[PDB]
Amino acid sequence: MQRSPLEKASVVSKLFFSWTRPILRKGYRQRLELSDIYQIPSVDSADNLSEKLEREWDRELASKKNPKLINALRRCFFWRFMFYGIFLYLGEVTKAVQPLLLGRIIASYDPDNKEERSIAIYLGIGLCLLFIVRTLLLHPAIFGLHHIGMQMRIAMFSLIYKKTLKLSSRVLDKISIGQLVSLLSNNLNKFDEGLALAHFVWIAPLQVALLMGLIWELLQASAFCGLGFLIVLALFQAGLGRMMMKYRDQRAGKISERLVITSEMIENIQSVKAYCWEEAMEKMIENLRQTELKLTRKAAYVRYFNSSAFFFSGFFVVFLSVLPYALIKGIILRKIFTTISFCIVLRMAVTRQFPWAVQTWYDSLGAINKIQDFLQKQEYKTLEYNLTTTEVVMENVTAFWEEGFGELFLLGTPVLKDINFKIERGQLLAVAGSTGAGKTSLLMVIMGELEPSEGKIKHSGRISFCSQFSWIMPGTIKENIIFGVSYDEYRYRSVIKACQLEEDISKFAEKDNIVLGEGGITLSGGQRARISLARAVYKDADLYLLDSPFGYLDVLTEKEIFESCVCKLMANKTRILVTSKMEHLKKADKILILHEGSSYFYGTFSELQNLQTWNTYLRYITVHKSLIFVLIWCLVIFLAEVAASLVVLWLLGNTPLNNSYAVIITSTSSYYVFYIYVGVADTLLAMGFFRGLPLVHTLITVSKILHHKMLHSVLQAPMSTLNTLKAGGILNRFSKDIAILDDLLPLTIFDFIQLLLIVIGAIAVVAVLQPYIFVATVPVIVAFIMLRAYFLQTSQQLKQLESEGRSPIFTHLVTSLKGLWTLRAFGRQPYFETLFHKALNLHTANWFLYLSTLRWFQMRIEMIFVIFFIAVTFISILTTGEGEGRVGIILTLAMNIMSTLQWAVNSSIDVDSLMRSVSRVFKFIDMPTEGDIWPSGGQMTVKDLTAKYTEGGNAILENISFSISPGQRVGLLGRTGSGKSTLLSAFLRLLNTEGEIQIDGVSWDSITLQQWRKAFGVIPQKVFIFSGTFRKNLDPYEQWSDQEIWKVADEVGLRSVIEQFPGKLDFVLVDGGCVLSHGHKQLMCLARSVLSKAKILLLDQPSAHLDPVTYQIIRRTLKQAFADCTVILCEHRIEAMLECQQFLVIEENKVRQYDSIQKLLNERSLFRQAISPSDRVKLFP
Ligand SMILES: Nc1ncnc2c1ncn2[C@@H]1O[C@H](COP(=O)(O)OP(=O)(O)OP(=O)(O)O)[C@@H](O)[C@H]1O
Ligand SMILES: Nc1ncnc2c1ncn2[C@@H]1O[C@H](COP(=O)(O)OP(=O)(O)OP(=O)(O)O)[C@@H](O)[C@H]1O
Ligand SMILES: CC(C)CCC[C@@H](C)[C@H]1CC[C@H]2[C@@H]3CC=C4C[C@@H](O)CC[C@]4(C)[C@H]3CC[C@]12C
Ligand SMILES: [Mg+2]
Ligand SMILES: [Mg+2]
Repeated sequence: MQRSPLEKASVVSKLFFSWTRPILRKGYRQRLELSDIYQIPSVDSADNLSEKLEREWDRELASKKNPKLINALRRCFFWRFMFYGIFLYLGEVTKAVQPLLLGRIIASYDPDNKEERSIAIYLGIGLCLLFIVRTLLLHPAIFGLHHIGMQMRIAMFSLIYKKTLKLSSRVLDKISIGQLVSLLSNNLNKFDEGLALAHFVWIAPLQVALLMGLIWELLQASAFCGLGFLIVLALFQAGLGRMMMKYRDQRAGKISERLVITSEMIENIQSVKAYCWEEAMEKMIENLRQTELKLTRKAAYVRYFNSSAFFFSGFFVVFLSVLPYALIKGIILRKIFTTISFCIVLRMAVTRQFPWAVQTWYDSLGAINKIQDFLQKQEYKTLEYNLTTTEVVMENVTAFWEEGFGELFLLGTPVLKDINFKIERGQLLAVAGSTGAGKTSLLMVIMGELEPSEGKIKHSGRISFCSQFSWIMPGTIKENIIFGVSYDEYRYRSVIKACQLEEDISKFAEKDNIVLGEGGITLSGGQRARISLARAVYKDADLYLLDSPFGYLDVLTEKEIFESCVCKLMANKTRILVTSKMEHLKKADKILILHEGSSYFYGTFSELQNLQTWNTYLRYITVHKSLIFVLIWCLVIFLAEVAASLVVLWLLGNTPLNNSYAVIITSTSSYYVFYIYVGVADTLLAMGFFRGLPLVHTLITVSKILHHKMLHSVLQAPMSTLNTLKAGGILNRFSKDIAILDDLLPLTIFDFIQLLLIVIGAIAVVAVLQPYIFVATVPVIVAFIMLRAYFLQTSQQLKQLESEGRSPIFTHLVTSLKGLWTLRAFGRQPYFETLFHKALNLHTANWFLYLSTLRWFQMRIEMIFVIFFIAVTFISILTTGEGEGRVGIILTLAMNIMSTLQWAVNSSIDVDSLMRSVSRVFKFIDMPTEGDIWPSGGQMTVKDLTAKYTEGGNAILENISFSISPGQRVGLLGRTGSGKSTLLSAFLRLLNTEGEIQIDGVSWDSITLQQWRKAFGVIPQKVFIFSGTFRKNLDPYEQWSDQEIWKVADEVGLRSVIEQFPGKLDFVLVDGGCVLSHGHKQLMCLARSVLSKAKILLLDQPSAHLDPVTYQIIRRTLKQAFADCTVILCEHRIEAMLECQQFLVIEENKVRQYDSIQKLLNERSLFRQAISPSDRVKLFP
């Protein structure tokens, strides 16, 4: 890592921006190197900005009665804010005095021998010094203001991420990820570039006051008469401003809902492909856009007028100003043009520099209010008493989830009531019960996530927690198992052999460390559970909580890991466990059987028995045909007004001129009549509400069509290409990159087209009427194009490293919020905060570099304009004839046009920066694609089958072949990580395979893939429940009636489950269905499969954490409903083997098929010895 070149920098280097020069030379003729990126300055690192404002916010919370975040921001930024402001004021004031000096210098060309001839050369020296000081004075302050804005945003982001780790479990249901993603995604680039504009609130009025006097000097009465129009117009813009921020708060609710649905479906697409929910998910996301784009169009129409009140304003401000003076006194053409020159600055001042400033103050304070509101929320309180006898005691505890019923405490039943137990140190509790007893809830009360209404808890602060839903952070298996602490060879090895991952870890190529993705979908269910258990075991504490880690494990692994870890590695400490088997309750010492949130029994086991680039700019215009018709329509009207103005100026110039109306002489006429046109060519060549409206309308329609294709392509792309990319990378584009095509990109293109047409049409009319001005413009034209092409080589490459630099920030914010309970259990906030700071530093490193490279370009293009204007002014003034200097008449006219072009080139750079977004969208659109009555009996014939995830990697299954006769139930089994899911995924052909599986005498290649996947009926291992009503989850296509779904709901047994909630089959599930328990989610997938009547169906461990009572429902529904259809049942519990006839065993990357159970168990002795005594009397009579 190379240090920043800004650190070792001379005043001249920091003033002229010469320190950014290397990366341009490096980036021009080579692709950018990671080495070449510079480390951030020590001033704007994450930790200092966090520390600094964290310190002020605590002081703000301590002192005042009702604290405000702006007051905290004031005390650490205000002086450096206002310090640049006064330079930016003086830099803007020097624009207003430019017409005074240049005015006379134009006037000194007049043969009428005025006093100007005398003063011209001193104006000549002065006006050069005037430009030089402004170019120096402006740009350092803008970069200064951008640099302060970047520090403000990094400071606040750091405070949100600290706040979200201390946030309550009560609040997590209210705030989804879409709330947090949107808040960061809105501010990420808008807040930094805004603080340049923010000062013009108090610059613009003083500028208006300063300009109004200089005009008052020329026109005594009428200038006020003119100003009134701009007061009239400024109120109209403020009206549009308020209107446009009422359309943005309606839409802001909608965007959050779209991101949570988009995140959820892509996070677990493998299930979405199995069920065949492409049509369903696309139509759902389609309906959320409808409302969004309606509000986007309405907001965009009000935004156009706001950005179209400067171009039109021009003609009318001068006309109403000169007309009254003309009627009484008369006017000289010298006077009209000086007024023009003042007017342009005044509008700039009052119609794009005043409405852009206020609008920035609303958004910044609005964003700060949301952050301040977010910082003042209900916190997770901690109350740990290190003093103890290591006595985990609980007495008289009741607990409600929601606030209302708990606070009012007969609204509903509390999940716990009248519980009490005593636990000495060196003994395990067996927490037993049916699905929805409150076993997870009990552990949540022990940790302190769920707060009890009446009762008391006390243990020491040190605690470990193995959750029911396993959580894998991004990184290596080592980084997962140790989890933000030092490494211990003796400890770590002894844990992995106890948990027995030595088998599973040795099969990987990179033995110890393989980089797992967000969630760890590279691993199977069994491998995640044991990693979560290894993380729990490797951690050292007084109390170990274990929320049923033996759900996805087979009986052999389950017994060995129980008799190898729970009773061996830790057997001198309190360790409450969740389980439902006799073998575990025998060795256990204290047993607690919960039922309907009530203690059915409490005691011991013995007692219980006793008891009972060109291509990017071209593929974005040829998505939608309307856009190319509108642009041609604009151009033909543009040609007409260019044509209209030309014959106006033909008649005007060719005039043969009592007529006080307007004084002209042969001399003055020739070199003022043209300049008056150039200053009034901003309105004449303006886009109206006939051209500008449809252009904005179509550009939003392009972003509607692009998003449809993008979401469409991501859904039906193959599995390898979706495992390759991250969660935050997907979520970054649909959040930020699609929001740029809707909001900023439509109106930036309008200003680039508007300014480009003005310059083209200005040069066109001036050139055709007077030839040499085209030749005079050409050397300045080539200078801008030359420098632009040179800059974009570096700029496009920085804008991609920075844009893709955002994915680290989001990816980390997902896992942080996803596995929040484990973070506070272990107490690893200091790790994740410092790990989050690295993401901000990475983004800052790239963003700061891009930002600094831009002002180089912004300064150089102004310097080029200054260098030429200096040359033009002395050539003009020195080569002035004794009468009628024509050299300056030709040259300065060009240099008046180049001011408008300079502004257009700056707009052109803003378009290209926003157009990369569309570039990165098109990468996702251009991804590869996975690509009588038919399933009558459902007999399958496999031959020469092979299964692997990566292309040309390791074969998981090799030369598999077997046969199932029609309407026969088949058992599937093996050791955890055998490949059982891979065999189920091979039928759906989600991963790439070779061979053929022919069904009912017909093969794969004979039919399409989607028509193929509708034959099967799937219950996947990982459950997927998106945000919506129960009826939406049970059938998205809404084929089945309520009578139908209620008819299914009784057999699988969600009768008592649904009726608990207020809206029966209308209750909106949130946070991926956190309201339901783990058992009900298995029943949810069961009902989902029962509805889908399929003559073949595949069950990937239907019973995961179901007790023997709940499992009767599975076999009841499996015997009754699934009558004639063939069943492949992948299950670990041996009770399920009584149902099905044929068995498929998986080992050594190959299969074995068996008819009877006796033969199969006979050859494997350790697996036969693992069978429970209660399940041993069933198999063998
Ligand atoms: N966040 C929540 N909000 C509202 N109700 C909840 C929430 N979490 C759990 N419940 C309800 O509390 C009851 C008990 O929940 P809990 O998850 O502790 O049961 P469990 O014994 O862990 O289930 P399983 O045996 O299937 O793992 C369930 O009926 C469930 O609907
Ligand atoms: N998407 C994937 N990419 C790469 N390798 C994978 C992927 N999924 C699984 N594997 C590897 O293949 C092995 C077996 O796959 P599979 O997921 O079918 O096991 P499983 O039978 O589902 O496990 P369990 O018995 O715990 O349910 C895993 O141990 C894992 O290392
Ligand atoms: C400091 C600012 C806010 C003061 C108000 C604006 C400035 C531009 C105003 C205030 C006083 C004004 C001056 C008042 C009187 C005269 C004399 C007149 O024959 C020429 C113009 C001139 C010289 C004015 C120029 C503009 C002026 C300097
Ligand atoms: Mg549970
Ligand atoms: Mg499996």
